[PDB]
Amino acid sequence: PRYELALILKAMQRPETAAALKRTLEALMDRGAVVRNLENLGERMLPYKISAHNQRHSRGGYFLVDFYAPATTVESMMEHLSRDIDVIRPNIVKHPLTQEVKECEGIVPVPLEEKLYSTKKR
Amino acid sequence: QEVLQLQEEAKTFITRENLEARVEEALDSPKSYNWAITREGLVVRPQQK
Amino acid sequence: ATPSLRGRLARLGNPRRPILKPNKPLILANHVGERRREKGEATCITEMSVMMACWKQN
Amino acid sequence: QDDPPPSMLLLDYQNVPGIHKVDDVVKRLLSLEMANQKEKLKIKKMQLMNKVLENP
Amino acid sequence: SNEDLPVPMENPYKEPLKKCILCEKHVDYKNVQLLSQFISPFTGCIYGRHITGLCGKKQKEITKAIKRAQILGFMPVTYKDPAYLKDPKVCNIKYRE
Amino acid sequence: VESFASMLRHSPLTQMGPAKNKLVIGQIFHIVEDDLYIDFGGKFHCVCKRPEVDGEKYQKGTRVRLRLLDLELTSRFLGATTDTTILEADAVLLGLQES
Amino acid sequence: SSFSIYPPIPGQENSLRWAGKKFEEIPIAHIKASYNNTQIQVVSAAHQPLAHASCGTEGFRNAKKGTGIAAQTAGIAAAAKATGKGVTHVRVVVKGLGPGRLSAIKGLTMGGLEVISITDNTPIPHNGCRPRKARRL
Amino acid sequence: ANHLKFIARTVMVQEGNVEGAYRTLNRILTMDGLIEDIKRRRYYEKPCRRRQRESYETCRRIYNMEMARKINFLMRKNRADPWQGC
RNA sequence: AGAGUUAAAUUAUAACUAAGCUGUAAAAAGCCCUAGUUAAAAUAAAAUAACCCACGAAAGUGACUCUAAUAAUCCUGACACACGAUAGCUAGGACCCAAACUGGGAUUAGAUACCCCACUAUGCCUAGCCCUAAACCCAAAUAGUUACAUAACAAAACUA
Ligand SMILES: [Mg+2]
Ligand SMILES: [Mg+2]
Ligand SMILES: [Mg+2]
Ligand SMILES: [Mg+2]
Ligand SMILES: [Mg+2]
Ligand SMILES: [Mg+2]
Ligand SMILES: [Mg+2]
Ligand SMILES: [Mg+2]
Ligand SMILES: [Mg+2]
Ligand SMILES: [Mg+2]
Ligand SMILES: [Mg+2]
Ligand SMILES: [Mg+2]
Ligand SMILES: [Mg+2]
Ligand SMILES: [Mg+2]
Ligand SMILES: [Mg+2]
Ligand SMILES: [Mg+2]
Ligand SMILES: [Mg+2]
Ligand SMILES: [Mg+2]
Ligand SMILES: [Mg+2]
Ligand SMILES: [Zn+2]
Repeated sequence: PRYELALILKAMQRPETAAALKRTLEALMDRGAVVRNLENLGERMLPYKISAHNQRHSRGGYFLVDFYAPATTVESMMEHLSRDIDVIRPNIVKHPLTQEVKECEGIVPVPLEEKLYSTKKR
Repeated sequence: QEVLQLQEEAKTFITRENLEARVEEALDSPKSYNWAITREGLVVRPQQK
Repeated sequence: ATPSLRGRLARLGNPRRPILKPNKPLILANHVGERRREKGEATCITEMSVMMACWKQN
Repeated sequence: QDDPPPSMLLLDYQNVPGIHKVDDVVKRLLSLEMANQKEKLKIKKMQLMNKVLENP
Repeated sequence: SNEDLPVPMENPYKEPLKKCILCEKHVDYKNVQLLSQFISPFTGCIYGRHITGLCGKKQKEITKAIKRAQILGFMPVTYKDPAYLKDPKVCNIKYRE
Repeated sequence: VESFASMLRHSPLTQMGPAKNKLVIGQIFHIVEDDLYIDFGGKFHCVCKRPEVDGEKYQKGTRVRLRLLDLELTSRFLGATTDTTILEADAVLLGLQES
Repeated sequence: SSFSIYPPIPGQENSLRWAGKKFEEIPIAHIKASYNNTQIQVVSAAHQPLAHASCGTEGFRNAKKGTGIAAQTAGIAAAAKATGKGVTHVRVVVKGLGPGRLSAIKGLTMGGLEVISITDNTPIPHNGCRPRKARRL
Repeated sequence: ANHLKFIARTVMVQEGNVEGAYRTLNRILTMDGLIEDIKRRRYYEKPCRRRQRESYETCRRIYNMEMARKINFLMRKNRADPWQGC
């Protein structure tokens, strides 16, 4: 997976939410995207009140869209999602599953530094 | 191995047809990425609630 | 644990630039310091204010 | 200015067998379409070293 | 021709190296629980190494993750989310004495 | 005749390897009020506190059981050329020579 | 006895009442403690001002009103005017780090008023506006 | 401001004793440096002054740490001496 | 280097409530179109992490996201070429807050200072200049050695 779209949607009923998700996904496929998956993180009360589109929002729905897109297009998508009034806040991140975990082999302990000063007898 | 891997993954992707279905499906199944650790280096998961 | 001393000070070998500029050399002295006597503050001020309110009233 | 075509199927995936039999989608994810800029640079490097040189 | 002389082998007794609680885990900005473990409940501050006790790599990772999750709107900045208060305490700080 | 190498290879201290967490037998050659100065036979004596259970059973010449932590307590400190020897060993007094 | 230092989140079922009210329904005593002065205002949970007392309101003057004695006096005065409007309990919010912090708090206690929670909200910029220059160049 | 009120930097008083509660609070704030930062931000400190302060503080910490370490390492030998008047 | 974004403050601005608020070692002057609480754009700046020691040639760089990207099969080398903190200059835009200047208030023998209040150039953005710093880690670059050997102090001594 290449990009990860973190989507925070206005908290709404079933049909309208499905609607927004649909037109958003379409909007993605239109900029040339291939959508791998859609996940739902549920609706929660937001960490802090978010002001967007002349509305101050308390709650919201959370979604992940993993997808492949040409490098060029991210900006484009962003623009779109900015002017959508049903989106509380967009973000697009290089997918966490592209970066792979190197091995902590342990903690190499650091010896106390030596020869910082001369052998002078005070 | 990589080409065949993606060959398999590709079967699952969302397309113009799968749109309504996969959307209505994902609306039904909340997932959590949440987990905690213990001082021992052990993973603790919430789903046991 | 002690904050690392590696690559911190300016030395002829060291590749990078100084982090710590020690005022006096870091060497453990053979004595410690003398405890700093506590700064005194006014005592009984609460009971005083109570008494002064009592007086102003009566 | 040269043009390393959007479908050109990036350098590491060109010599793996039976690639062209794969469906359009996977072929597209391995295209210079979904690629980085550094991929186009790998390709350009290869093409140039082949055009110009004797022993690539 | 003495066979009782020592052999130039590496140390057999040498212990394994100790590990950050997270050595070969994956820190993800998306999970607010693991992150808010390393935050001060009352303030929302991020604890340092001397507190969390991590390899530099993982202290970095936790930090970057926390910041990202904070601005993307996953996790609150000024306090630990109450929901996560009673989770396991891995940090070495004692406020109440 | 025995080569020094031969002796060293087979000696009980060589057999022990790393001195951490080792069960050792040691003898009390000196006493101060609560302090038992114990020669366990390696190099330095260790010093243990007299336990509350059977306190008077510990006397000069008594034998005891120890858990050895460190053969010699030593560390290097800020701005020093060599380490700092406490001229002791580090041990835990378990009980006395169950027999 | 299980006692949590942490307060009662609103969405929780948690039952604790002071004179029957929820933690949220309790009035709030705002104490602004600044180096030259201390202001106290008791307010409804609905943010309707009940009572106002300050070290200036209390008839001190310039330097004098900085001190902790003055803060205590203002705290007592505030608690009086507030209990006059019948507030039994209060949640303290302390804004600022100054001479009159603790004095004004226990001056609220001394003034016949009950403190349940004590919060510190002190402005802490994560680097906003540059503050004025240091004294003694 | 946009966060929920009363969840942070808040202590509940126990059994009506306010002084101990405030003490707990102040210990919290001091623990997290919040007090030192409140105090330091009253006047602007120019970046080089800051840099200097940080370097000095770290040196100080290194020395204190190391001294406390030699203290606790040497603490055993404070016992009454065996060989007195040898 | 681009483009997009904003958590904590702060402020225009209302709504209640209070007559004071601000300011010092202490006051005065200032402000009461003020103050506390509840609402809030723009602007600017980037707590904690950082007890870390990374990136860049240096200057520099530590809120978030993405795009682009960190010369040389790696000796030295200019007056040639390209950069270069802060301040400063030109033109347009921004202005929360800070603040040379200046005007008030104290202080003082004086006070064209230190302390207090107010406000400006300026700090910010775009484009172009200017080319200096205790631009100092006062330690040239590249390879090495720990041999001989302490002017003093400091960051030990040396070879090519
Ligand atoms: Mg460098
Ligand atoms: Mg000096
Ligand atoms: Mg000067
Ligand atoms: Mg620009
Ligand atoms: Mg804000
Ligand atoms: Mg404006
Ligand atoms: Mg006046
Ligand atoms: Mg910040
Ligand atoms: Mg290079
Ligand atoms: Mg050269
Ligand atoms: Mg310049
Ligand atoms: Mg201009
Ligand atoms: Mg201006
Ligand atoms: Mg000013
Ligand atoms: Mg004047
Ligand atoms: Mg300029
Ligand atoms: Mg410099
Ligand atoms: Mg020079
Ligand atoms: Mg040179
Ligand atoms: Zn690790």
